[PDB]
Amino acid sequence: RTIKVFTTVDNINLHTQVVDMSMTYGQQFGPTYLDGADVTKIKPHNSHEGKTFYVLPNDDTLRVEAFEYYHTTDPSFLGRYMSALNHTKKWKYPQVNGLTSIKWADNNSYLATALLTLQQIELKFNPPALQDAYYRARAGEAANFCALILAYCNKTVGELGDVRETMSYLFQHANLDSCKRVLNVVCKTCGQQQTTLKGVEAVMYMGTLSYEQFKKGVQIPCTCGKQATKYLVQQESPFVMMSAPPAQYELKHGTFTCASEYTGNYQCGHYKHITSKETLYCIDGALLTKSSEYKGPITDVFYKENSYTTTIK
Ligand SMILES: Cc1ccc(N2CCN(C)CC2)cc1C(=O)NC1(c2cc(-c3cnn(C)c3)nc3ccccc23)CC1
Ligand SMILES: [Zn+2]
Repeated sequence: RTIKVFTTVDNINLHTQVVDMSMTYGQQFGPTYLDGADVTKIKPHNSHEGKTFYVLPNDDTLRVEAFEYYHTTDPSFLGRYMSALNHTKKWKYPQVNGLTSIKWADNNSYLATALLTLQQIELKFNPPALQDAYYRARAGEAANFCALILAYCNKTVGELGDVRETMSYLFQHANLDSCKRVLNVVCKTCGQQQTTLKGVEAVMYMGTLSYEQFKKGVQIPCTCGKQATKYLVQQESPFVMMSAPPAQYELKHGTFTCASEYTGNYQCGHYKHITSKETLYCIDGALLTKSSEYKGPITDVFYKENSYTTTIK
């Protein structure tokens, strides 16, 4: 009982291997990886026929090099990255409206939306190999950056993803120490409670798409049971990301940087990227659509920032 698959050690040369289905990939090839997953302790599936597997034997110098260059301690990182890279190298990366995008394939709508957003926000990555991949992605060659996004998010090629979760994971690898957010929460029976958030917690919010509604005050539930009002007191970050579950929202030109439109059910839909240039543009992978006004199911909105201070007494 066998299947025929392809193995690779360099992502350039493929070798047809006949694999025995009664043994795991590990006992036949050593550390084996497929589309961003570790298949070492897994027995071959019928679906694996014709697929390309990355083989990466265990070397202690590789593990140490991964900590220094990728900033990871997961011994499967390199193999998951290399195996995902085999697939992301097969994708097309068109320049849509001056930005590097990804032509739709293997449910990568979320990857394209994240990639297009990353080109419009001031960000510097701490892992040296991630920052190098980021520079190359901005210049057009984005296959390595995409494989690293899948690797840092623990995702596989073909598996749908959330743009907000992807951003959350990537921001943990960005230098956001100088980012600061001061919030005040007011409950009629609890009082006022000021909170100071730093790093990723200072640039992301879940509950509303409007940065103006956040500045004015938003209704959140309090630990007492009553409703409280949370509002933005101070903000010191180069950008802000306001997210909420997909809902019909009106995007007015020049009021935001870029946004993520999500159409369809939870974990079933498709992403489109809306960006505010001289007019509103909608980048749907390799497709582009102009428009003066916009209303659709938005789930993420990014705004520009330097320093904000509330005028609320
Ligand atoms: C595409 C995808 C892949 C993967 C994961 N997960 C997220 C949870 N991780 C732990 C595993 C991966 C989610 C989505 C996803 O659908 N995320 C979004 C989303 C959609 C709706 C939604 C849309 N229509 N309807 C009826 C509901 N509700 C939401 C509520 C809260 C938050 C997000 C919601 C569009 C942001
Ligand atoms: Zn309270």
